[PDB]
Amino acid sequence: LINTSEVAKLKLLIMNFSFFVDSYIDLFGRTSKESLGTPVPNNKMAEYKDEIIMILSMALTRSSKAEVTIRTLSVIQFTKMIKMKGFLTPEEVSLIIQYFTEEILTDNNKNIYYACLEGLKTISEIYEDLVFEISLKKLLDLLPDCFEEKIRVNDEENIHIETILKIILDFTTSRHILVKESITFLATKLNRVAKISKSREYCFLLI
Amino acid sequence: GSLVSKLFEVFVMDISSLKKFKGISWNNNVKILYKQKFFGDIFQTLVSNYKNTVDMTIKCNYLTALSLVLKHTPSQSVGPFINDLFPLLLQALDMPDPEVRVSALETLKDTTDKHHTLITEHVSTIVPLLLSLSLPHKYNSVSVRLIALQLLEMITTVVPLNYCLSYQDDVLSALIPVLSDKKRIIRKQCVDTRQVYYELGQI
Repeated sequence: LINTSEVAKLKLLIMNFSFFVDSYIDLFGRTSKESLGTPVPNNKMAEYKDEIIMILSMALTRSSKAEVTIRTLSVIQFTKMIKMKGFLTPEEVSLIIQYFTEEILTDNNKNIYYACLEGLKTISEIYEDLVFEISLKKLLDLLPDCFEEKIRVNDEENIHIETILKIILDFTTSRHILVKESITFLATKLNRVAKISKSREYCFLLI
Repeated sequence: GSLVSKLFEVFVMDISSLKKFKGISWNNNVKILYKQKFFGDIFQTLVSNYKNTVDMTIKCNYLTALSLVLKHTPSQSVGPFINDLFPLLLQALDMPDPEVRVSALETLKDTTDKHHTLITEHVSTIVPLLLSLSLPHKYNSVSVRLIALQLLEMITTVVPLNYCLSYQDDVLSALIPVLSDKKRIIRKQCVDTRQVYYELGQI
């Protein structure tokens, strides 16, 4: 467990951590929606929690876009570490949600794309308000006033106008707060793109 | 380069007027090996360029060019190129032309029939893409959805039960406009796909 961005060293570190998360789980427990913040009394992984968080963060983000196995294992270990009962603060899962959303809008690589989708969906089923606040609201904000625009995620990488709709279709399938607020906001945007804009396919896709 | 990529299908097509037809022998300088040869000359460079490219335009060009080349060449006749083709193969599953759609669906069929490590490592990525293919869309024809059903069946057969159990409910849920669409072979085969997915998950 030493900081490393090399594909081999970081990959072996992550696949090792994949067994220590399982040992920690078997020894202590897993998340419940009531135990989202409750930590276990004592362990040595808490002393190493900052190091594993940092190595996972640099394994997914602040990393090259060509990493398919590295980023897939990164989001997988992020999700598995989230799966522990209240051992990561809402700040940590917020950072993880932001990482997933940024790396899923930036890269089209369906490996990292669908792995980030899986991570975001698991966060949604284990953290309603967190995902709805960071990922869902941002994604609803990327879409503009007028239809048929380039959804500029950043200076260069952009997604389609229907990419937001597809992402909305992906999760919120079982998240009450997410799905209700999403229905409300999609109705709001339907009204807006019909009133201040003149579009048909966007209204059709939204409805 | 975008126009060249979209026009690049021309190099590999049937002629129906200049081949070594029965009877005629003075038809042309016919060579049947043009397809495969052209693929072997194009694919490799294309894929290297795609993995060495960043943006919307040039990567879309590489995908469209390699897809428009692979669509006319038989997928089972181009085997060594499949391994490096798998990334662009997975890429070519979302674009307007149902021609590239049927071609890439056929190519994943052949790949998952031959390759299994790629399929096992990429199932968590391919499955929702095939789901979006099976969804009704301005680009998903009824035939396209039928082919997505066929690939879903083939990948569920090839992938072991471990991952297939994790991808039963999504296929069962996101197929309701396919067993109720305008055509009925689409409907019958979606009913069969739903039933086979249900029986594979329940066992």
